[PDB]
Amino acid sequence: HMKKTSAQKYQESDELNYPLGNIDDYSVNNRIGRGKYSNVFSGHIIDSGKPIVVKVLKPVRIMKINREIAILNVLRNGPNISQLLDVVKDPDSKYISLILNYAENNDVKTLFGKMTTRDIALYIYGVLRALAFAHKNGIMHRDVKPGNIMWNQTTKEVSLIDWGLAEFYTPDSEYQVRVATKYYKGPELLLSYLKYTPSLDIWCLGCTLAGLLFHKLPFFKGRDSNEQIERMCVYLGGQAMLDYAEKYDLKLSSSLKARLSELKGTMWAGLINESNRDICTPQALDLLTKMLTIDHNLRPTAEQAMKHPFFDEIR
Repeated sequence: HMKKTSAQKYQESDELNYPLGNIDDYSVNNRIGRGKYSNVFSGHIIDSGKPIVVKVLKPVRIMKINREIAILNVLRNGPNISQLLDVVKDPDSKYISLILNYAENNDVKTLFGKMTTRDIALYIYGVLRALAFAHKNGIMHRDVKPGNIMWNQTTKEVSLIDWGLAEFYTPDSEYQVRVATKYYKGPELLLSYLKYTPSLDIWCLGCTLAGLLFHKLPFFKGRDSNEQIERMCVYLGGQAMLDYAEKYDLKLSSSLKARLSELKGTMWAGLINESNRDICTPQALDLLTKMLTIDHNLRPTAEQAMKHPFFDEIR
């Protein structure tokens, strides 16, 4: 029906896979986020006073909304994962709201030098516990980054949120590579390997760990994808990337291959100074090197990473 305006199309109703609640049970206060198809607010449950987050969605892409509801319900009993408390539909505008638990966030960028080795281990371990539960349940998050990790510095509580890009994982299936966020994309995405796996979440978490250790968020740079690959290899070496592309039959431009053979790999040299030397422990750097392994199949699993000596104290 193409003569209709978009607003006339929302008034005239697809089905949501959820028993919809009452929009009057929830109040809305301050906008706290703006997204592609969503506006995010802080709010309260009226009767209990309990803080909530309200994610307000234009009623389009109903399939994808239903995917995210299904994922959030599969994950409802998981640790350190945002909890879907209700889904409601505005009777007038027909917009859909997801009611999520509230998790306080102190932006880690502004805590450089204030977060200790223990803070960083709690933060990372907390996200790994979420990823291990999601991965064991066949779900990959696909957008792990500081902006999707709620951290409470006083209480050390941590939450992995924003499951709108999450997907159910089936081995040997092709997935779209326009996922994750710039500078968090793994080599599998920059080289368009379609059959990637939940190990992508480990790379993205590794990029997060590198920013916290070295006081630089985002850690990796690069204007385009060939330069992003190149900037990765300044640290990790050209040869690992060349070997990776060969092994999985990924294409690199002839100009990029020659560039990569010039890069032996600095690893973390030059990045430790007096301000971050106290958190860049050998075990933290060893964990980092494992998580930022180029070959997605040789990265630790979430459970393997949780077994790392870097977490021996807080276990």
